[PDB]
Amino acid sequence: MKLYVFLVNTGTTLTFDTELTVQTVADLKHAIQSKYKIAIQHQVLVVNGGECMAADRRVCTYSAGTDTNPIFLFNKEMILCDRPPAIPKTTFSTENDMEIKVEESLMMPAVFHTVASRTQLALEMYEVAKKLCSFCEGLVHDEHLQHQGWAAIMANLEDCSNSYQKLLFKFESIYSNYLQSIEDIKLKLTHLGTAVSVMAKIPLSLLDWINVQDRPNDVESLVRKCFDSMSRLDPRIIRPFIAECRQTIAKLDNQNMKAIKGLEDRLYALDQMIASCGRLVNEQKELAQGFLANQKRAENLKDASVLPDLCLSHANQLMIMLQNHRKLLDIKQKCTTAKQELANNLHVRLKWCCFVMLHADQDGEKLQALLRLVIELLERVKIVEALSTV
Amino acid sequence: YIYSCDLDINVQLKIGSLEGKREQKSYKAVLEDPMLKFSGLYQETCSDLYVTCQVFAEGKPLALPVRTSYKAFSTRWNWNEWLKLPVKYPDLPRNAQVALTIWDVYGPGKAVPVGGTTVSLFGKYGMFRQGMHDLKVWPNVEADGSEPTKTPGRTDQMSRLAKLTKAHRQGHMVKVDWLDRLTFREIEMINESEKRSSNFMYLMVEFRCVKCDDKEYGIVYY
Amino acid sequence: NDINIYPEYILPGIAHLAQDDATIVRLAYAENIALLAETALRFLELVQLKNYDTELQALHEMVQQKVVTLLSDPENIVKQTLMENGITRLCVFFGRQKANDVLLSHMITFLNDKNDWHLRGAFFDSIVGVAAYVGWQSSSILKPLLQQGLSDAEEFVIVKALYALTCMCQLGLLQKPHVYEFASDIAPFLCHPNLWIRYGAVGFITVVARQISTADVYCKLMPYLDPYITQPIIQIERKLVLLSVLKEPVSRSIFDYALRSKDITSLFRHLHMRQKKRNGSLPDCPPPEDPAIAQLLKKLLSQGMTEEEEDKLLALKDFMMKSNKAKANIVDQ
Amino acid sequence: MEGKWITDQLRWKIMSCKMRIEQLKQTICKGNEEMEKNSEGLLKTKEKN
Amino acid sequence: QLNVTENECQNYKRCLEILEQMNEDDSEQLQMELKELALEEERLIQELED
Repeated sequence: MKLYVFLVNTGTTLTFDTELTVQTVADLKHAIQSKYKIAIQHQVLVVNGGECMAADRRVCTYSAGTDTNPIFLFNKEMILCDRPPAIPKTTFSTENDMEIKVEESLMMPAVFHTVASRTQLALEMYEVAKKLCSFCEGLVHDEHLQHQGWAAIMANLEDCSNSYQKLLFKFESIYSNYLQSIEDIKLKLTHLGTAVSVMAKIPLSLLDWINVQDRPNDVESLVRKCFDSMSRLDPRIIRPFIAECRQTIAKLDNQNMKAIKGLEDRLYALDQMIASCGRLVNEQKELAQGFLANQKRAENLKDASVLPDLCLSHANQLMIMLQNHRKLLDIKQKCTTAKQELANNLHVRLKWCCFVMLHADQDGEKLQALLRLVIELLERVKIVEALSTV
Repeated sequence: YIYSCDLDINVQLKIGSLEGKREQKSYKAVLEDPMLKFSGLYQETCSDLYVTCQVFAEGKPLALPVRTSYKAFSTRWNWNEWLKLPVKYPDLPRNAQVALTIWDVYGPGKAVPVGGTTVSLFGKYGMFRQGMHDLKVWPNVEADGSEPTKTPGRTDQMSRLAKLTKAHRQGHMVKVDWLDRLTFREIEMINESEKRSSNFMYLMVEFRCVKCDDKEYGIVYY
Repeated sequence: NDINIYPEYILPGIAHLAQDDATIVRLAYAENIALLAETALRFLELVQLKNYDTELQALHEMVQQKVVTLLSDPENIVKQTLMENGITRLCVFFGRQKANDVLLSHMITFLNDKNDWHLRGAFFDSIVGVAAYVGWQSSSILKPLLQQGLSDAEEFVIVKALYALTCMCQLGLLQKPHVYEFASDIAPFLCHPNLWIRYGAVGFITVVARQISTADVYCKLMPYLDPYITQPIIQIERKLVLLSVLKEPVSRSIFDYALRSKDITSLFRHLHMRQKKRNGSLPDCPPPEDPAIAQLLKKLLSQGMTEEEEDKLLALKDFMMKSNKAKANIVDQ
Repeated sequence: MEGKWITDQLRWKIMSCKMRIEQLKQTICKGNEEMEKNSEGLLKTKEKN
Repeated sequence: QLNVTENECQNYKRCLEILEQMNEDDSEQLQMELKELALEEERLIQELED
């Protein structure tokens, strides 16, 4: 079992050998860096419908990494920069030779005594056409794999959103009832002024523990704590921050991005086109086999098959089939470009969610602060009520 | 006269105006893209730009694209400023070539420098110049700095006038003063012919005299 | 033997000779050290593929520490130049885990005398780059850096500021508050008479229009945008048309000669009163320091002082007062 | 946002047409000035000749 | 929960009016602006050519 991985950031075919299957967790990252053109610092990969891979757990822990259930990869800088997913397709030397040969064959005239070379070229063309149809089938698979990486991205969005919503809505709703609890806190602040007066009036075994607790919670620090707690506790500070958190959520909430077009609806047409290309390759192979049978027929034709124009007919059929195949090669290259096309089309919603993520990352620093604040509120209520009783 | 080794001081100078006018306004290229109109010259009574200047020893970079500070040339490109390039005196002194550019918007999407030329830091014989060396412009093109510099800035009728003026002012004139007056008068006619000459871009490059002998000191690499 | 000597000797030699007076030598040392770290990294990867990762973690830590130690050089100009040139994914050795952590402090230490304000714009760009993987929550920590850069000396540094502005609008993560803040601030700065500054502002404006985009653009900026747009005719996704909509930038020279003055601060209050005259009830002229204030006021008014000026004038004039206090303190040296 | 993009496109088109007219006018003015200077120099030289 | 719903809806409604139809009015401006500026640009090109 060799690792199967598609850079969900590209949703593109960049697999791994089993050689990295059992290596360290950072081994997959370094493989994407070296084998794939995907560095480490600005990169990411997580489990679709699961957690982002930790530094210890193996892939199968979240069972994935297969040719049909691989892991999803994301280049951090990819969205970090505008970077409409680059499709700087590797040297088309294969495609360039295919184009040159197809042009020659179309310009290739009828063959008289050149039937052997024509059949050799036709067989080479059929084999190359089959190889290209297979490459394009793998491309359509990598398109479905970009779709799977998009599913993984939606899952990761949902997950991170659930964590953020947990923390945020927790602090928020807690303050929601804390409103009346805020009146209780106001009564407690009256009692706090009273306790300040008492402490002024009370200069200085359980008492030992209380005083020890007093050492790291000095009087001025506690007074400043209450004051700032109220001030930033300005209810608007939440309700406006409430609108803020809702906005971060929404920024995450780009419904149309996921429901792009029913990506399966177009992936079905893509698969049908791949099937048509495979059928064309099979027809080309059938025509090459017919060409071999026709070479046999021409050899045996010295006596019983003396009808004329056989070599010319063979050359013409070869040229016609070559033109037909080159035609599909056009759609093949069009899909090669549509790779980067849909790549940028996705990178759009990608950046949408990612910017929502960074803004909600500031929001989550604020939400950790809000936790700390609500904690301060309640825990101080209890412990500082005790300490202020004096 | 001085050897370059001891100083090794960083590069600094003063700013001067380029003789070449912005008649390079890409009339057809203007007819193509809307950005260019955003050109500082395109929209101002004159043209300021973002200066870029560097020195390369026969094409090897040796400094940074020095840019002057915010100054006004959109109404008059008269440059009265100083600049300190990032090249040490001894730094790549051999074959060093003063290449530069000025960044001004070739368009709203085309704001950058498109003017460059290259000239040796020292002279054709090795003496460094700390005095103004007006440069030959290469408009719509930037400097290269290579020893085979593609946009010569510094090393004929105008050449004869300049060389004769330099020789005379060196103290190479006889007690017959009348010629010097007529000398300048006829240099006036030669310069008039040169100015009537058109289809050329130029720039006045004012190398800042160094307060070491306090002149446009002639330094030789060693 | 090669695998073993790769890190050991590579770092050994790189350091032993690293100590050198030439600041350019040190900057080259930094760029080459980045190359050599990539080298040792590939060496470790090849060893792993050929023959655990804990050594890799130690090496990456050493890489980040080396980046920082290089940042320790006194030739701050050297550091700024080397970073701005190489990019080197900003040493790509500590990221938000530590790149924010130590990098924020390291850049902040740069907050010394602003002689090379061009270096200030360079540092703004460098911060924007560090924003790539260090600012998700410290983005606001840059917002204070945003104000500091607003305190920058160079108006070319100001164009670099608008650049890094758009750059963060891409990066983000502290925008909404600072977002509307910049929108309002630029609103008066809209007719800013700095061709570099004006164009880079229109560009950062289109970049923000992408970043926040949405109807948020209309409400937040388009009101701030109204301060400049002569007509609502522009592709806000574009800066050239956007500026085309905006009114022609005012004569920066006129305010600069006005700026050239000293007591304009009270003259600033007088200008505010005049604006209130424009929209308010001030009919009279108070008894200011009559000679200079009155002379400049009449020169400007007769010059063609139009209605739209006073507001953005006062905004960028508070900005001026800032920059002018800056200049006065720079006179200390 | 969609309508804003469409309107930005059209209005920037109108504005770019105006701006292009303006830049063409500026170039024509520069050319006319150069032509006048050349004509003056030519007249002086022709008289001397 | 309703509070967060409002925290989003109030902001959403804020710009809804702020999305002023002024540019919507500017939309018809192109119709008159477009052909006239085309003729003007053609004339300017011819003048620059001469």
